[PDB]
Amino acid sequence: AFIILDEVIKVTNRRVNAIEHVIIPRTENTIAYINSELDELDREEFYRLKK
Amino acid sequence: KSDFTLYHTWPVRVPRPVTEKLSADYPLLTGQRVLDALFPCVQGGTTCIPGAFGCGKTVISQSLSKYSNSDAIIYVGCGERGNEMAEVLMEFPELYTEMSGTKEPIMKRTTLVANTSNMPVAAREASIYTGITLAEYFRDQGKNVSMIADSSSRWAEALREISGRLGEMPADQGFPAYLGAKLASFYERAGKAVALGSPDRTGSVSIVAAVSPAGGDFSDPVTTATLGITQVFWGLDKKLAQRKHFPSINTSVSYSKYTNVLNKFYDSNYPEFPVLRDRMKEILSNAEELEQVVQLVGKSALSDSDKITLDVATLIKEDFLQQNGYSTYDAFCPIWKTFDMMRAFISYHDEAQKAVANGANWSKLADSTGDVKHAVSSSKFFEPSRGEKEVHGEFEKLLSTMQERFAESTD
Amino acid sequence: FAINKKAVEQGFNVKPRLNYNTVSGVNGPLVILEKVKFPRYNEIVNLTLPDGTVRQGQVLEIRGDRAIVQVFEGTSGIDVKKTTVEFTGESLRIPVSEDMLGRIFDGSGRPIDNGPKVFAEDYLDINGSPINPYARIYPEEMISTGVSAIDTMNSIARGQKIPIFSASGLPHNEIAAQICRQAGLVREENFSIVFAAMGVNLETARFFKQDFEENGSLERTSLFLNLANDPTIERIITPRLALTTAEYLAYQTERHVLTILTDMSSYADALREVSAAREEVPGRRGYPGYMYTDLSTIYERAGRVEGRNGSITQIPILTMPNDDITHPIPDLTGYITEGQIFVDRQLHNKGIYPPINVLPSLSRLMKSAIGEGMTRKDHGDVSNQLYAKYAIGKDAAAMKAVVGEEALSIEDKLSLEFLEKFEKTFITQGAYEDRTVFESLDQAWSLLRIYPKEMLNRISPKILDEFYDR
Repeated sequence: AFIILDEVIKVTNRRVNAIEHVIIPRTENTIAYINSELDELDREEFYRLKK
Repeated sequence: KSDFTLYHTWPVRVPRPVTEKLSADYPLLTGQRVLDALFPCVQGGTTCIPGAFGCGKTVISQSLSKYSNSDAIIYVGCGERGNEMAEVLMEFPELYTEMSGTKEPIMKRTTLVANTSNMPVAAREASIYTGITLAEYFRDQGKNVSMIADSSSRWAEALREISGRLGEMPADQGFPAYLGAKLASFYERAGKAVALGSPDRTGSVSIVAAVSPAGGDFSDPVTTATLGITQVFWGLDKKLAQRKHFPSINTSVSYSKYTNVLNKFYDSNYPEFPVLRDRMKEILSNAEELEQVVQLVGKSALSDSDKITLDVATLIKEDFLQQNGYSTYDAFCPIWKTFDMMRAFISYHDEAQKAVANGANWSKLADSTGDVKHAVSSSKFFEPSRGEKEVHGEFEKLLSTMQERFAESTD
Repeated sequence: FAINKKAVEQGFNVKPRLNYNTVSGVNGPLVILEKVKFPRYNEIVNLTLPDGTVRQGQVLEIRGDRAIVQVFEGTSGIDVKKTTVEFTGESLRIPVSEDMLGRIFDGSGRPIDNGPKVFAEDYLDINGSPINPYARIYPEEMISTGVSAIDTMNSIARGQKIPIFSASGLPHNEIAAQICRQAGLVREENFSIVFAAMGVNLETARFFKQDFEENGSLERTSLFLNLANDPTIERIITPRLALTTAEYLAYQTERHVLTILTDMSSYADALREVSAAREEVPGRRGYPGYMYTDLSTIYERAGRVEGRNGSITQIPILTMPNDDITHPIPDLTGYITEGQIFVDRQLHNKGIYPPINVLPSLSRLMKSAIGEGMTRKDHGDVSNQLYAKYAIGKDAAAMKAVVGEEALSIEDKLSLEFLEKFEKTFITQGAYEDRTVFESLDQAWSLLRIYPKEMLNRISPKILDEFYDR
């Protein structure tokens, strides 16, 4: 049981660290980029209507 | 009623007439190893080099102007930093190339059109038509010329500025609706052709643009417009530049359409070139895929074959695809030297996979071979200009010694 | 000499000017005239409000007989019955003289040091014709700034233009002050310093005036100040005044000038504001479509010249909005310029001064200044080796935090040791510590002793064999 438990805890902790460090920030950056792009298009539409 | 002097004029917006267009089927030798090997160009073809905010996009142009095998060159600067011209008109009169003997000046072969980012805006457009009309003129005399355009996105910016000044509907990010037509009618002047006249001579023009997208994205309307019309494409990476890894080409996104029509040339000279190219590209792609998981699994469950694949990929990315710019040994890698290095690397990987195929552990082989890796990694230092047969024998014996060592070291 | 005596003889001439008491509207910062009798584009006028307070403007468009004037010091209080304009029949000109050194001027280039007027030797247009590229020569020199991260990994050749990207709150002011206090040619400290600050708070101006005074440098400098509460439109003129003064000094008195522009972000903001007053097509994030050309006509005024000895070097300071290198202002600034030094926020949180990371910084003209005859022959590639090892340390540390500390081979351990030391001993230095390039290179070699010779590949074997053992 000691050996098996060591293995399982190791794998789960490794997966948690990976998800925390190299998954969430990537998606957050993607979301921010898309959010900026939407406003970028909105500005051009506004300018056309103004003209 | 007609008297003709030694010169004549010509409108710049009307392409010079030609007898008939042909198909470009002769490679353009750049000197850079990666470009010649994986993404070749043909004498009479177009190209793009989308910059990424200072990733050595001048090294490529510098080398192309210095060592390309063309009878003339027309370097155009539109939106240039202005300081560069002061360097290109100082280096050339102090550098030489040999064609029918060593003729010390290269300036005798070049003309330059300069319009720095400071000079009036409206003259940016009139700096590329003037640039290419001269190239067409020199083509009419049956000479293979090559126009090396600087940032062509600055021309688009000037178009946007004047369009906005007049007052009219913008299409995308302010650019006028007719941007996509101005570019195509410019790139369409390239290509081999048979001149117009009696003595039946032939020439060519091979333009190589360089777009400068905002930020680093390839979604810029300028970028997405040229990729639709060009035939070759050479992305650029930022981190590779930040690590001092030149040339900084991105090998996963670039491509080249002149990859099969060169089969005639290869068969005439290098029958096994495309096979080696494909195998190397497969090696690199597999290495990328395998590394894609090690970032979150760790290099624990990697078989011997995967480890060898990653090792070979690192070796290639560190030796084969780094030109180190300027030196006495690797400044212009001829085609034959590149071919021999290609074959040597592929043979190394093949033998490494063969020995481990029979169960022999690769970990011991790592230091049992030892000298093989150093030999292949130092093969790039073989001095060119020493004779096609000179280094040919050295590269011939290198792989023989390697495979003999593998057979002996199979123990 | 006769040539001197004729260039000014045309000065002895008197030319009266008109007064138009005919305004036909006001809108935003603009004013429209009528019946102007042959306008001139880019002229200068003198509004005289009914209160009796004078202002200044500049025409922007001219139709048949209308002139559209934009006013610098706001536009409030103007009236269409009692105001009065007066066309000066000329563009905007600055009075220059080599006695400007050691004085203080405000945003509009008029004294604020309780002194007299400039008593000029000649008047110069704030704009200037471009420099004939055939008459420019590239530097082939080097400045020793005394900062190891700047004098070893990058380099500065006089005649070069290098920005300083830095976020808000970081001590870019201190770095600039140190550089200007502590710069000399590598074997002078005779660099006359023009200084132009636009859109700054009172504390920054006081600090800069203080630092130049205690170092004995205030007698060879010239300051243009445009604080945060000054009129917004005038922020466009200030850099042109400073650069015109620098060009005069250098290219007509043969002395090496060094220029500082304290905040280009404020300049960009003012450009956007004035543009939005009109209806110009915008670029990404709202900035004007032609901002690139406007910035270029400011930066591209440095370098050397064939027949002269002066050389003006720029160190524009720029602030990124949200630490975003993809913002338009940094993008165009680094497209126009040749290299840029990056001030790092992350290193700052650890109390490292100067908080400069080296990965995202560059110096285009480094490859020319360095070599042989000025420094050791190792300088060219020791920088590359340090770059590669630092980049390896970064991703080794990144990997350590995911898989743990199980898959880190000896390579990674050495890389992490190198990364720690390279920041805790090499980059860091005091605020009054000089470091000649020889000492910096010796220390840099000391940090490569960690690695065995057999895997320092980027470096040349010849250099290793002659220096790796000493």
